Amino acid sequence: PVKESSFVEKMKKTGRNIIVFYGSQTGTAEEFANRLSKDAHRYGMRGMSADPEEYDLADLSSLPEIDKSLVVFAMATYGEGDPTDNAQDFYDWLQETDVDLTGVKFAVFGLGNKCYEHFNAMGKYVDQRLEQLGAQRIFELGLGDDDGNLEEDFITWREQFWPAVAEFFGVEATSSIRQYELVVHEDMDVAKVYTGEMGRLKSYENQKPPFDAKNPFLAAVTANRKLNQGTERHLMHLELDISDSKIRYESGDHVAVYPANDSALVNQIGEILGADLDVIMSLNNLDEESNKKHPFPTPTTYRTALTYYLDITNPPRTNVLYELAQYASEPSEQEHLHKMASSSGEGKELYLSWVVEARRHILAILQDYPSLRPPIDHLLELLPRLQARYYSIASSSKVHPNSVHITAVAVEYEAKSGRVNKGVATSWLRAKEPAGRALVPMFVRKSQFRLPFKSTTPVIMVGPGTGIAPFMGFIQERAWLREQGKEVGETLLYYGARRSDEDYLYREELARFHKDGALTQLNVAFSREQAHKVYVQHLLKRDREHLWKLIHEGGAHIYVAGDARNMCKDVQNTFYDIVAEFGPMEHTQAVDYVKKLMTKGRYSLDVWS
Ligand SMILES: Cc1cc2nc3c(=O)[nH]c(=O)nc-3n(C[C@H](O)[C@H](O)[C@H](O)COP(=O)(O)OP(=O)(O)OC[C@H]3O[C@@H](n4cnc5c(N)ncnc54)[C@H](O)[C@@H]3O)c2cc1C
Ligand SMILES: NC(=O)c1ccc[n+]([C@@H]2O[C@H](COP(=O)([O-])OP(=O)(O)OC[C@H]3O[C@@H](n4cnc5c(N)ncnc54)[C@H](OP(=O)(O)O)[C@@H]3O)[C@@H](O)[C@H]2O)c1
Ligand SMILES: Cc1cc2nc3c(=O)[nH]c(=O)nc-3n(C[C@H](O)[C@H](O)[C@H](O)COP(=O)(O)O)c2cc1C
Repeated sequence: PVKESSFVEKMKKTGRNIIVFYGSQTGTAEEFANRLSKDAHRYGMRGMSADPEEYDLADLSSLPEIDKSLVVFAMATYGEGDPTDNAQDFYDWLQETDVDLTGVKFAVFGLGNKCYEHFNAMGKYVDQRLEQLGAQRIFELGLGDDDGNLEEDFITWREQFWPAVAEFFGVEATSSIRQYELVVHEDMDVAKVYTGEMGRLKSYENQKPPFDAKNPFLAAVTANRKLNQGTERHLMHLELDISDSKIRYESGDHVAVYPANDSALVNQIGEILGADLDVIMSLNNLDEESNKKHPFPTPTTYRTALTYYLDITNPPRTNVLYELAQYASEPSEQEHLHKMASSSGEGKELYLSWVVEARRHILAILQDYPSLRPPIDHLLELLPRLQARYYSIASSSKVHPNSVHITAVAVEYEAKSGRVNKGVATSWLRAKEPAGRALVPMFVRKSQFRLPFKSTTPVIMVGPGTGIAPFMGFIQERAWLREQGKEVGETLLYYGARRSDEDYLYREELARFHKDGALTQLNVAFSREQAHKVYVQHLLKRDREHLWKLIHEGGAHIYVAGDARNMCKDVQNTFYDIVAEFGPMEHTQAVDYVKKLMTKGRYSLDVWS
């Protein structure tokens, strides 16, 4: 991953004095970082956001060479509280370097979901580490939260941070400064225009290994079917064919897919703006001396950008709102949009409840504020990149070597906005028909969710709802280990659904596995076949005695998947009580015991929200 030259020098030659780095894997930290970088303007200073992977942080010690220099970090934490992929490099350096950062002014804003254990472990580490190296914190450590409203935590922090910096450096506060320039292309050859590929032009038709995030492999959907018997929701099973892709994976890994936005939605946005979505165009950084020449693959059409490259369904951030206000001919509306940036008062309230709460996407806002009619080109520059969506492979590669399986629930809910929101990836995937050739752009991502190495070790799997997913690959694999002739320890599944005739995923397959003996136990909690709720943990508590046996002496591995919100957190506490009672020990020591399994690789997680 060839590094760019000294970022300090890039600042010198560009007149910059502040730089923001992002530890972003889904784009959050990256937009904050850009927003932050943009702000520099308001105070006679100039900034720049940058991926830390592309640079060499050892150069922080050269940062003092620039007057009123400052460096911000917007790191995001990942599973078990580790650096984001792009920050891994920087993380190790901080863990080895002893370079003197005397003179370095810095501030850290951490993006971490509070209901996470290592709530912002990364951001804390960087805040604390740059200090030990001799740098001086210029503003308190920010600890944004994804479970509440990171967007507000970011604004609270943002409004306080800048004054501090201006106060400190002693500068006063200073106009829509567009970042790109529109260039319409008219006769341009069709063979050189992007039509949805993520990387090199034509890479989707001319598929060529290796296949990663930047050059995904379009696998053909060979099976797409309804898994739940009932009709309240739509739970599906898909099978992607990775034949001839040289792609490798193991049960417990994730598969990432790049989706396409709803054609109807994209059509309405262009319609309500009175724009021709078929105009081929390009957007080039107005800042000739910038690394990001284009906000997304160009030349391309507006239709193609809204469909494959942009996020047109999540609630717009306050910064986007504020920038749009100037385009609302009706005063009271312009004022509303402006006041969405507000840190307090009814401004911050209107935003939290009318935008975030109601789940109003870009189109909804355009419709609910009829005087708002921004020019398409500027709007595209403000919207964020469409992110890939991850899924837990529901197959064992030892069994389905040329197939990757997906277990997903289609997202479709009622927003308070009054309309029906559709999940981007799940709607798209649900629509893919084996077409007797439906292609899904994708790539695999290694994880640390792994069955034991000694096939004889006991395996306790807890995965209600769509959390079964990884476990199907696990079971197929332990079912196969027996067939081979190997000795397989106990395999216990703890699963849950609402009703056995509603959404009992893989009811047949799991019955077979149980009959054969691949499943030592198949405990299923139907939370809705009776007045009171019965969940997987209730079953874990029931079987406390036996489970402690498999744990304290059997050396069993525990795996929890599915809801990260509360199903786990209850399942985690249920393990605490098991341990506390069958040890025995006091609660506090049960918690240590369990926590020690998590670090010894005997307690794993694959949970999402
Ligand atoms: C590591 C990992 C593993 C995962 N594994 C799987 C898996 O194997 N199977 C699976 O089904 N999913 C899994 N997911 C989730 C998956 O990545 C997607 O988030 C999910 O499929 C939704 O995709 P979408 O683009 O259709 O939804 P989007 O269009 O991105 O919408 C998602 C958002 O809609 C909002 N929303 C949904 N319901 C409501 C509501 N009722 N009220 C208000 N807001 C709501 C929330 O903001 C939610 O985050 C996993 C995620 C991660 C990160
Ligand atoms: N809430 C959101 O806005 C939001 C947004 C995106 C995704 N999601 C999550 O994505 C998933 C979508 O559905 P799904 O098929 O995966 O799951 P699901 O069908 O909603 O849940 C599967 C089983 O888990 C049970 N359960 C509920 N809470 C539990 C808990 N606290 N402890 C143990 N079991 C619990 C459910 O029972 P009951 O349901 O009968 O209680 C059901 O029996 C859910 O986790 C959903 O919450 C939520
Ligand atoms: C698979 C997964 C694991 C996560 N693990 C953690 C964690 O351990 N600690 C934490 O604070 N946040 C965790 N988060 C939440 C992210 O830290 C948070 O959503 C942040 O907004 C991500 O920003 P990004 O968009 O730049 O990645 C996790 C999120 C996902 C999807």
